[PDB]
Amino acid sequence: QRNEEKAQREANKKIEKQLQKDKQVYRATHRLLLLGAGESGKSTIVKQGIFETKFQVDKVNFHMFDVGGQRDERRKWIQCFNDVTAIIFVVASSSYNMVITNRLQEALNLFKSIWNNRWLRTISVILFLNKQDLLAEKVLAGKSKIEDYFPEFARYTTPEDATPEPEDPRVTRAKYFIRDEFLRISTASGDGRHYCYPHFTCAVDTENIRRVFNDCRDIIQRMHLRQYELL
Amino acid sequence: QLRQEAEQLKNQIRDARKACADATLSQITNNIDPVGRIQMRTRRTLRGHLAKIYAMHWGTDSRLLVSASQDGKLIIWDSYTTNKVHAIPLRSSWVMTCAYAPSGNYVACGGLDNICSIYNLKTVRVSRELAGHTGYLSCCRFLDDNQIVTSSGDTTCALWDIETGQQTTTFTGHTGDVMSLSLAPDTRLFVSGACDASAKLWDVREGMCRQTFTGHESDINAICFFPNGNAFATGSDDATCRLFDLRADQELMTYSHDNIICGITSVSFSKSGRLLLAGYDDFNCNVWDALKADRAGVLAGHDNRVSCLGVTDDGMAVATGSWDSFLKIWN
Amino acid sequence: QARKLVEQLKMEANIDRIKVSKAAADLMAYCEAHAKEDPLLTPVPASENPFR
Amino acid sequence: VVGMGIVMSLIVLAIVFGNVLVITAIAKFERLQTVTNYFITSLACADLVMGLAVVPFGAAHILTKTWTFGNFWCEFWTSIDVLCVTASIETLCVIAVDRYFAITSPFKYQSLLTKNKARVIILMVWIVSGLTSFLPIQMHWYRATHQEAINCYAEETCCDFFTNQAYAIASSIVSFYVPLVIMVFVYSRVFQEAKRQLQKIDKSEGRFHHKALKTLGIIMGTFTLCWLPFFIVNIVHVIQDNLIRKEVYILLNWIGYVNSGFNPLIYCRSPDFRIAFQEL
Ligand SMILES: Nc1nc2c(ncn2[C@@H]2O[C@H](COP(=O)(O)OP(=O)(O)OP(=O)(O)O)[C@@H](O)[C@H]2O)c(=O)[nH]1
Ligand SMILES: CN[C@@H]1CCc2c(ccc(O)c2O)[C@H]1O
Repeated sequence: QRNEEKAQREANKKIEKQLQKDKQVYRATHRLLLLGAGESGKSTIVKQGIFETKFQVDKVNFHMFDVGGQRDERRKWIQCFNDVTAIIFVVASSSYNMVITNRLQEALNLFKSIWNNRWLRTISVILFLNKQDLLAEKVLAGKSKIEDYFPEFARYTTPEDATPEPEDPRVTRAKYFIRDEFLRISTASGDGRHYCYPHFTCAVDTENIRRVFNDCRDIIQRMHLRQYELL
Repeated sequence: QLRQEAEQLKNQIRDARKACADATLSQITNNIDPVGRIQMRTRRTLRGHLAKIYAMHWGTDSRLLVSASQDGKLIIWDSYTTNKVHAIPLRSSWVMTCAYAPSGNYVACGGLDNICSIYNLKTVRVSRELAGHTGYLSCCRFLDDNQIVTSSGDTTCALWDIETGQQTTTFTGHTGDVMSLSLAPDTRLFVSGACDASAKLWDVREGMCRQTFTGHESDINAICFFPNGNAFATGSDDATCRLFDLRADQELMTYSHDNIICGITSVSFSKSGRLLLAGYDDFNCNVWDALKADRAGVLAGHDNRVSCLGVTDDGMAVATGSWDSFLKIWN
Repeated sequence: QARKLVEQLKMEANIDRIKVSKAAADLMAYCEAHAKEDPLLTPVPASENPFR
Repeated sequence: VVGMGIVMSLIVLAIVFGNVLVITAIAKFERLQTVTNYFITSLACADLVMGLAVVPFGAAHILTKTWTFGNFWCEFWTSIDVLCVTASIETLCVIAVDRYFAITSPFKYQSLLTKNKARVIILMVWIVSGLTSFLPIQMHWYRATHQEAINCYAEETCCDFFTNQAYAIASSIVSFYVPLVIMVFVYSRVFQEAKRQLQKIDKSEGRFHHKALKTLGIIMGTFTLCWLPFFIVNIVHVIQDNLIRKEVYILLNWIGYVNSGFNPLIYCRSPDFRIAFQEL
């Protein structure tokens, strides 16, 4: 009768009190999705079914997901990650001669497929062009020419706004050619809703966390600026 | 050789079906009066989920239900008084399915962790974890208090034993991800629609495929038995629904419209089997007529994609969930 | 793999099939018989409706 | 006087229609209920009360050239005038500070702003507006001292406005001058941030590949052009004797008044709001 009616309303209040407390933690954390081209060395970056990590920087909580338990070529589960802050894409830039179409073509095709997705139409991508020293050594040495596998490398010139830093004139051209090859796909498809952030990464460096922090800050700032019709 | 031998049988299968097409379902049911106009209004709205919803299962009592969300919660409701009864936190935040035991003693769960977990409601704590699949779980249904059937993204289904956690039998034959399944009323056969645009009729006791249907043109997302048990319906992401008959072993009717281009996420039948309710990507649900393929109602109370849909055992209410973290009871 | 597919198709080929008319008539008969106890088809009075 | 009654009748209908539409859309639809919409609803309520209980009585008093409701209703009308003007300008400052916090510090914005804090801020704003209007006026601390003021206060047929220097200066400062500088600083910072973000985007992908200026210009210009001359002459006519006429005073007051009608066009140009309006 009325004895049980008040009993249920007591348990509802306890549950609703817990949900309010847990809502604060959910809204104050940022989720990231980590991808890869298959042999890009994305586990070394993390070290330096599904695997998740927790870390915070400047008292801001972050949460990363790695999907190695699903080896399917098609990605039916990619629609679940439509509310993440950003996607981290790791590619080995020193694999232009490995047939494994070479690996760079497969990575570019995967990037194009991910960028032109119905569900992922408002998510930015943080791009890590890994294995820089292998690429530098292979370019400096002979017996391997990029124009053999990518004919457009011939007649291509280094852009004026380049920051080679005490480098060979050659190595510098190859890096910017690959970065522009990715940016060409990045720019055309989308217009203002999501951008791409390319970086040159190796195994020795340890500044990647700061880079992720900075691109996340820029992503949120641009989101708010576009929402307020100021951009 | 062997490849050519299989081609000869495919022609024999197709020829046998063509001889049994005496007439069509549309022709026979031309003289029955139409159902008319059906209008439903929201009776309850349930709030408390912090993120989108993928799964929902009604209780056998037609009063309690369970739901799942990406925030990592499994909330059991009371549809009558709108009161939360339980809230189980999950280890993994990526949940894709849920189920409710026929006896009301256990609740199952699963997702991207490739594991099915069973919780003891009347003891709440984890009672069993089932592992062995190599792909994300897509669906799970309780055969009884000690058995459960699961399907995953490794193109295989399996039957489990909760007491010992061992796969009693395994079902193989699909070439794509299995997306859904549904048990027969008597719990002796079940059907599964996969990503290869094909559905198969399995036998639980024997463990073998019996019949195969290959009507759709794209990914199959939903499946449901007719109340009689001699037919079922499917829904693909080409905005079409089809009704298949087991005894005739061929498709009978198609449900489509020229103004719909969005995919279909879930289907369900009515208590008498006359109405067919299907959820779409355009944020609203449509109500069809099983015997005439004519629309008879629209449910347009949601602000995001509808992901789940269910009808009670007594046929008194319809519950829908969507990506805006709200459930609604329609009557 | 090829041998298994050939064996499977032979099992599916030898199945007795009934006419479409019989299946349609059975479905129509079931729907007509059970249309009485369908609360979603014919609205129920508010006295016996637990949600209103 | 025939033409005046027609034009001044459109101002009454324009204010009530726009503000009622905004309030109904937010309450009816659950997707339009956020933190910023609370401030927008408060501003809309202030503008609606103003357009419902200020414009008609003032229009009738101007047209008939005689107040026919006694002294008490004149005092109540003046108190409502001050309360509704003060509480509307101070909400724009709140909206500007909300945008400033949203854009400048994006990580802490979620923690800084909550529903309870927004409710407390709105209640405090309305309280502060109430102390400025009702408390001094109803207690006759705003009255002037010259013979003409004494005669007009004695007569029960005329309802004119006379105040002393201190009250006019303090009321003008509190109602207008602090919010103006606060919003100027806020929008300067916001423009700087937008400019540097555009420069970053241009440097990143310039080879392959105004709005902020237009938006800020609209937002600042409407408010300033509507409310600045009146709050200048409000001090001019007290500091300088026999320099400002009454007709100019009323004209500038009404020019300030129309900003309440103008507000919903400025602050409700969103796709969600347009969809909500279409659904009605
Ligand atoms: N010199 C160098 N070697 C690297 C670098 N990144 C990966 N490697 C190679 O990668 C090996 C270690 O394996 P991981 O880097 O973790 O590659 P993984 O875990 O298989 O990553 P996935 O194949 O994408 O799953 C090392 O022995 C290196 O030879 C790098 O940045 N510099
Ligand atoms: C009758 N009109 C009044 C007169 C003075 C005044 C107004 C508004 C805000 C103030 O702080 C004021 O001091 C005007 O609306």
